[PDB]
Amino acid sequence: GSRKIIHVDMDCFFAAVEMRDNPALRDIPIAIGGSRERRGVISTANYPARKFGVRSAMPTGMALKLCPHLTLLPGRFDAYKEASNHIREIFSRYTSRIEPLSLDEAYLDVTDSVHCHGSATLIAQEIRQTIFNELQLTASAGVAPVKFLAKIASDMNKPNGQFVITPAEVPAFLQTLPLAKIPGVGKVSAAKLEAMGLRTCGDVQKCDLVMLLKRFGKFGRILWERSQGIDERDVNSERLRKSVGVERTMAEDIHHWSECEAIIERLYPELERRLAKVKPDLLIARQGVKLKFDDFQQTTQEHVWPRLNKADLIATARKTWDERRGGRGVRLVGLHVTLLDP
DNA sequence: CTAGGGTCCTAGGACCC
DNA sequence: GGGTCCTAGGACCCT
Ligand SMILES: [Mg+2]
Ligand SMILES: [Mg+2]
Repeated sequence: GSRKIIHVDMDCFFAAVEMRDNPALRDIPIAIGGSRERRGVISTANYPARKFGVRSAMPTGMALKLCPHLTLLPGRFDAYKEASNHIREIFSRYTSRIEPLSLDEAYLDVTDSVHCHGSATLIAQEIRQTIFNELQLTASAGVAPVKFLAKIASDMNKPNGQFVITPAEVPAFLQTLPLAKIPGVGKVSAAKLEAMGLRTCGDVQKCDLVMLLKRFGKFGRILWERSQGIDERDVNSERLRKSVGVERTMAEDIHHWSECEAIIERLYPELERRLAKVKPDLLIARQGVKLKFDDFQQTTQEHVWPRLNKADLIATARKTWDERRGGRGVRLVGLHVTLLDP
């Protein structure tokens, strides 16, 4: 009863699209991200820029210190969405059991496939080749018996490669696997785990489940399971979007309500247009606002509300401004809706 | 020197039974 | 005294 899970993941996705569409960018360091003047971060970078230490989520001023010749690009999201749609259609030639996790990646359950004589290894290779042949972009892939190991595997032979983990290979693989490599174990958790002497799955294997449950709740059960290669999460092709948000960080902090209100007047038409794409009648479950202050504390206030409404978002932002700001400057203003359930 | 798009989990009081 | 809803916050994910 062992499943075959593929995780397909595009290489340097945004940057690879830009180099395909402008070959001049192929061999110089580039990154998609907000400018230093816009107080931006790097969304991603190509390998020439990564060589300097440029990484996703790096503050753009830091990227430019490591890599002074970095070429900064704004991003063409319709181009990325187009490539995303194309690779998802390519996935569908092989199975309907597709769970996209973001624009550039997806799980595939090919357990019941008899493409490529049932070889998940050859299916992954054929998908990667097809993506290259039809989009001129490269992808990497991971093959394993459960989701999380497949996702880990797709990172290990990047770029333009793949890695297969068989059931026989799972124990040796897990023994020295850093906990931080597990999707969902981030910096904070890995630092907590590190401070109690838990660095790898092999370390967690020597732990009591009951202790982990006390110390971490349901996360502790996940940690205990994953550290044993256990991951029964099914590939789910039926997930739906639950929220829509529009937010912007300004280049300078704001200190006046008039400025906040003026920002909202610019955010609102964009929120309306994006909601209308998925809900033409604008009917929603909740709407609300977000402020981020100059000390990086952020607050949200959202409430049951039946239909996108600009004046109520302004009014709510006014309360948040007056009630929770405490005189600090504001670097970000955001609008948000929660979508109706079905 | 710190984005913007999101998902999920937690947790207290409200409300219900 | 248990479920669920309302709400806020925060870790984490992707590029
Ligand atoms: Mg990728
Ligand atoms: Mg990805």
